[PDB]
Amino acid sequence: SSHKTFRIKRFLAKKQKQNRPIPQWIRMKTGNKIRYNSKRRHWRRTKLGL
Amino acid sequence: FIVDVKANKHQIKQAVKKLYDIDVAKVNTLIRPDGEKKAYVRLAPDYDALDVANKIGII
Amino acid sequence: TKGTSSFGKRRNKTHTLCRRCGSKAYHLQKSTCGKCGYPAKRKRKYNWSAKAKRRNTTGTGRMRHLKIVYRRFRHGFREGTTPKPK
Amino acid sequence: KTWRRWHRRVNTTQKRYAICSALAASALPALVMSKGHRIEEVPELPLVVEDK
Amino acid sequence: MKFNPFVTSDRSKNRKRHFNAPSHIRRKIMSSPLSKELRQKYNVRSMPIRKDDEVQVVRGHYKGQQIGKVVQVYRKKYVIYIERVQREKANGTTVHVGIHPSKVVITRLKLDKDRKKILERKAKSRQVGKEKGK
Amino acid sequence: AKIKARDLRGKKKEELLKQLDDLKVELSQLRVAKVTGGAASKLSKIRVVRKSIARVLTVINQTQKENLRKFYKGKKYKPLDLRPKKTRAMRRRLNKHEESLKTKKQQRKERLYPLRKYAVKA
Amino acid sequence: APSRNGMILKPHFHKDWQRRVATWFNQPARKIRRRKARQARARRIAPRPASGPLRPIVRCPTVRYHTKVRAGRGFSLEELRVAGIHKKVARTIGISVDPRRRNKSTESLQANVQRLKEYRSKLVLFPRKPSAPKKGDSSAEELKLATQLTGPVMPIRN
Amino acid sequence: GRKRPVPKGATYGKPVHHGVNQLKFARSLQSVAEERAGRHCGALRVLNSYWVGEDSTYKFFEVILIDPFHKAIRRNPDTQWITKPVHKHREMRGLTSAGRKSRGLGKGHKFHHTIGGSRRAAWRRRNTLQLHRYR
RNA sequence: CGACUCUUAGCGGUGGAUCACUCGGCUCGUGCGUCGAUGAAGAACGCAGCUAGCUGCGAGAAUUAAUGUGAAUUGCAGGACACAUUGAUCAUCGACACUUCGAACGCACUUGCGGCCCCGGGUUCCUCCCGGGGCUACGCCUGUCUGAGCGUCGCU
RNA sequence: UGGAGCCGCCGCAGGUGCAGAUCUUGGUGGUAGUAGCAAAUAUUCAAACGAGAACUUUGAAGGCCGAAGUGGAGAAGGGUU
RNA sequence: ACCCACCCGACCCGUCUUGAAACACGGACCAAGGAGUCUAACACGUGCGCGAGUCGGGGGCUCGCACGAAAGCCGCCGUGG
RNA sequence: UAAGGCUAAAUACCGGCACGAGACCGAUAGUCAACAAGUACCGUAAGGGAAAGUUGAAAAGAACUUUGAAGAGAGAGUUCA
RNA sequence: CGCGACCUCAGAUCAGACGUGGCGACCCGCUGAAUUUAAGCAUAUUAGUCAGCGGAGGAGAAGAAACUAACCAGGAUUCCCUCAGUAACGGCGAGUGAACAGGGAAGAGCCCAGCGCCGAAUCCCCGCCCCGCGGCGGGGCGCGGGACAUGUGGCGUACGGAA
Ligand SMILES: [Mg+2]
Ligand SMILES: [Mg+2]
Ligand SMILES: [Mg+2]
Ligand SMILES: [Mg+2]
Ligand SMILES: [Mg+2]
Ligand SMILES: [Mg+2]
Ligand SMILES: [Mg+2]
Ligand SMILES: [Mg+2]
Ligand SMILES: [Mg+2]
Ligand SMILES: [Mg+2]
Ligand SMILES: [Mg+2]
Ligand SMILES: [Mg+2]
Ligand SMILES: [Mg+2]
Ligand SMILES: [Mg+2]
Ligand SMILES: [Mg+2]
Ligand SMILES: [Mg+2]
Ligand SMILES: [Mg+2]
Ligand SMILES: [Mg+2]
Ligand SMILES: [Mg+2]
Ligand SMILES: [Mg+2]
Ligand SMILES: [Mg+2]
Ligand SMILES: [Mg+2]
Ligand SMILES: [Mg+2]
Ligand SMILES: [Mg+2]
Ligand SMILES: [Mg+2]
Ligand SMILES: [Mg+2]
Ligand SMILES: [Mg+2]
Ligand SMILES: [Mg+2]
Ligand SMILES: [Mg+2]
Ligand SMILES: [Mg+2]
Ligand SMILES: [Mg+2]
Ligand SMILES: [Mg+2]
Ligand SMILES: [Mg+2]
Ligand SMILES: [Mg+2]
Ligand SMILES: [Mg+2]
Ligand SMILES: [Mg+2]
Ligand SMILES: [Mg+2]
Ligand SMILES: [Mg+2]
Ligand SMILES: [Mg+2]
Ligand SMILES: [Mg+2]
Ligand SMILES: [Zn+2]
Repeated sequence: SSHKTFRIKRFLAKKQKQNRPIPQWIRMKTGNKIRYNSKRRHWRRTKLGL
Repeated sequence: FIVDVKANKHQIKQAVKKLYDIDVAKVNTLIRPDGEKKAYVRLAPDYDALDVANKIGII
Repeated sequence: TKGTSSFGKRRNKTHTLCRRCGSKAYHLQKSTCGKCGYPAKRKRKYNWSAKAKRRNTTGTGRMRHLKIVYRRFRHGFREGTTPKPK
Repeated sequence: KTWRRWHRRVNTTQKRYAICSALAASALPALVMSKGHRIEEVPELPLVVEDK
Repeated sequence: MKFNPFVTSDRSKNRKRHFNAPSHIRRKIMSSPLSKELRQKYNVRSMPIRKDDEVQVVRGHYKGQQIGKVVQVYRKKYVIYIERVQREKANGTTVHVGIHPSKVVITRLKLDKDRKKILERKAKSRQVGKEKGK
Repeated sequence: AKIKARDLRGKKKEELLKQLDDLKVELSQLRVAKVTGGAASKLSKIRVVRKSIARVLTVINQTQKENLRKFYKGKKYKPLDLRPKKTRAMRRRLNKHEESLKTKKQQRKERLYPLRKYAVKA
Repeated sequence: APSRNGMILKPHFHKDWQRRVATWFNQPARKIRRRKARQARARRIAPRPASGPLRPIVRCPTVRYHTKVRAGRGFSLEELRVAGIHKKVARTIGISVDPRRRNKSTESLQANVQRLKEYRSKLVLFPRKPSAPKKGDSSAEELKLATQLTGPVMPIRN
Repeated sequence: GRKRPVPKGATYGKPVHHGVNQLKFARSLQSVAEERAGRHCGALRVLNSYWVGEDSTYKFFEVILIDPFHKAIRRNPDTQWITKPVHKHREMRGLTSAGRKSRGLGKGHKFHHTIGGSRRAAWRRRNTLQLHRYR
């Protein structure tokens, strides 16, 4: 909005940190079932806890 | 710098002075959209920033 | 007009993040939740939504105090002692 | 359901009658052999032994 | 049979117990027999295998009478790597092939103090049981 | 290189602080070095220094709190920290002496009419 | 709808009864638990009868039962008074005492005095300390039995 | 008495339940009195109450309360039963002399409902299909 | 023969049935039967050398101490350590620690405004200013201090 | 073909045999390379990059929005665009 | 039993209906799923045991239950039905 | 013998901690959930709520040569496959 | 126009304590439907059942007769078997529906007020010493405070009790 509270800004920050894709060294771990992050949120489609 | 989010400019100023034996003109904080309070810290004109920068490691 | 054009003017919000339960259900005008009833001293739970009841029972969260109490009890609520040292 | 009638209760004489019937045919080599038991070389069929 | 009414004899329970076993418990699981030679000497059937014992592989492809030194113990993978027990990958690089500890025999132990005290404890219990049986 | 709990126990209070400070300094430089690449060899230390820092701080708090409960062991009113936390309810049980207070009437009863060990058929 | 002959019968399954069905899969586990707990209680009350205390003989009420006789709840005060056992003590030697029992007929009274008399004969009161004062029996009748009495103590047989 | 809290009349339902005016609470006023004294002084543990008068509009009562954690109560053995945590909120559970009376329990033919612990418990006993193993 | 269409079979696709597995459920039983103002449950936000999620933890943050264990952890790095030494790694967990909301407590929910005591810079108690620390919810009981009343008396 | 368990007989037990329920869940056709990719006048030439250009970029031309704008800035909302 | 030919026969199933190939509804195709269960009470029939009796519950005595939460036994054997 | 009070035990236990078992289910079943599930996702909100198990004994997961901008191939190799 | 008793009331960031929310399978107190059945429906039934509110404990509640009975009498409470689908209720329709006895599981009984006697013989908090201190207790010593005669403590409570 460009007029944020601090509460909201911090919320957004964490959401922004969560988006990154898996580190590829994770795929090489021993008992690995994970191939892709599957919790990736694109701003244009799917619109936050808000 | 990156600074702890709870800090006042007063605290930062006092920290910067304490750690690096330095002295500050002014501190000028903001908050990164990421979460880490950044701090621009103007040193007083008796001091050169590149000289301290070399002391602390960065360049 | 009742539909698509009127979805146009959903410019402003009813609820926000409640600060007890965390849900986006704190109604700003009422200044209550409607999930935990925030200002209300006691938590809101109802016996009709057994599914809702289960979604934030105890187990659910960290149980950061309660999980070490269970351990403490097990071995006997001993306090202020150590094992025999080396 | 759990309260399906699982257990089944039998008259006591009848239970005894069965147990007498089984004993009586633990004699009878035919009935023992037919029940599969290789009892070919055993010396006597109601096989009783010392009590050491 | 097992009569103790607090043990389990339940496939799912035993396997879960096994695969989700914690390091120190895996140490015990990953044990391996002594050579008849040592079996005579120490009065011990078998020992928890360790980083640099000398060892024969008894079964498999690498089954052989050579005595390779242990290389590492991958307790996560329930396996030990052994000196010349290895295979050339596509691009020439050698790769230490895993052998399960139980399909191996310890010819030479790596004796530290603690390993010494372990062997003293196992031998003593064995001889107590022989005295009780006699 | 290794900072153990072992040795720190005996050390003087001012000496423990200097050590913490000197680790806090060493942590700073590694954090600086993590930004500027540094080297894997440096970026190990950062974990080590952190835990040694904790090892120091821990020893200090254990020493401060041991001394503190020496100081109150005897006094009736003592800080809530130093009072024994068991479980809310368990800190409202009857006192251990208070729940075996017999009424004089009940005591007299136990004196006059004690349950006797007896058997039958002889 | 009823079809040609049968009891015009009323079952009571109109409430939500399946919400209150009470299964009995316990019962074996229960039966054991009682039994352990029973054997423990014996062992605690070491030479004392496992039974409990001695209890009076008593006739049932009503024309129906009338002829039969059970164990009652406890011996009346008159019965203790006549036997000559102090009521407060009688509890301490394993004699049940109720005090709410009247005593109408003298045939039921003298029988119940006789009971207590007989009890007091065949009772082995141990002394408080191993050093032996009055009342407490001889070490002969003590060594020869610190034995429990299995079953109800001096059982009533109609 | 107790008028039925429903808007206007509008106890929508079968005209058995249409009543709103002439109907009467289960507990007594004296119990309500205790319950309120109990509510207010949470630490305090309601022992018992008595009557001190009545206007048309009000009744008056006098609820005896006790600190369970005052040493003089704690150390006196004859009272120290109230300091036990089963006796928290007697009045709320229907356990003072007053609130006992509504429960409808006494020995003898004039009761039977409440021939287990309480009214609810007897119903419970009487409406259990005991379903035995062998039947 | 030609193309196309139909039928059958071979082989290949599409698709994921079947079968075989099962660190999950469902049911019955046993023992115990323990949360919280000494701050619960729950929520939030944090914390990894490279880590997003799940988990684990709390600015001592994938954990500190202690005790038991006795060489690993391991996706890769890097390292430590002398694994003839309180000693890697797990387990236990009694010592220590435990950010912010939350019954939730200085008053407010902006994360805004405060009061009162002490400490360091600031002064040289000059109050300011900055930083740190400790108090500052409501209700209620036992006492304590200060009181109020043409409430009931006494002496003056 | 497949690659790890499975069956006959005598008894017992059952969540035991499908074509349909505008049945449920999943999959696949014909329809079909069909309908369709038509609101608001407009594109053209050369070059560059490049494996590759109707669509990118640069230059040149021709056009439109025509300051109640297809321009220049905010509010709310989004939340890194 | 695969394909083709020819002669004769031959309307599409399910269903409700007096009457369905119907211009009556459901049904593009395939896979898997999918509906007379269990408890209680009664009655009659049948099988077994005992028989003017019969009965087993409930309880108890025998075990840490590996198989047992079985099996066995009870002046409780009959309070009682 | 009411209008005052306390009291263990046999009794209950689809929540909790910790175990044991099964003539149960075997991935459209069994819990919504065998998996980063009360997750993703939807809804202003109360609330709603999925799908999704399996290379192999071992990663030995295809070095190298060659065609192509590449995805894709052709040979070669690993594997008992 | 004072000073002093008490009574009733305030205020303290006064000293020291407690209560607040959670969980909710089981438990205690209230509150309380309507689908439904009756082949319609209104009483009845569904049901003192779901939802609603309150408060607990490891269990809760109950409990030591203002009881049963009508016998040659039993003798607190809870639980099971039975009583019994019985007595009874009921548009006497649908439907509903206990208790005593009897046999078991268990078994345990007690205390006040009052009435009276006893120099309040009682209690709480201070402060000093010795022990003990991670369930704040013992013993001693203080003209150290207060509660209390508008009644604390010992004896005693119907099974009788006192002298
Ligand atoms: Mg959008
Ligand atoms: Mg007394
Ligand atoms: Mg008995
Ligand atoms: Mg009605
Ligand atoms: Mg009355
Ligand atoms: Mg074909
Ligand atoms: Mg599938
Ligand atoms: Mg296989
Ligand atoms: Mg089945
Ligand atoms: Mg089909
Ligand atoms: Mg076209
Ligand atoms: Mg712009
Ligand atoms: Mg019809
Ligand atoms: Mg017709
Ligand atoms: Mg037809
Ligand atoms: Mg026609
Ligand atoms: Mg039709
Ligand atoms: Mg159709
Ligand atoms: Mg099928
Ligand atoms: Mg018949
Ligand atoms: Mg009571
Ligand atoms: Mg699946
Ligand atoms: Mg599947
Ligand atoms: Mg499923
Ligand atoms: Mg499958
Ligand atoms: Mg598959
Ligand atoms: Mg499959
Ligand atoms: Mg194959
Ligand atoms: Mg509460
Ligand atoms: Mg009707
Ligand atoms: Mg009808
Ligand atoms: Mg109607
Ligand atoms: Mg009713
Ligand atoms: Mg309810
Ligand atoms: Mg109770
Ligand atoms: Mg009474
Ligand atoms: Mg009775
Ligand atoms: Mg009958
Ligand atoms: Mg009724
Ligand atoms: Mg008196
Ligand atoms: Zn909320």
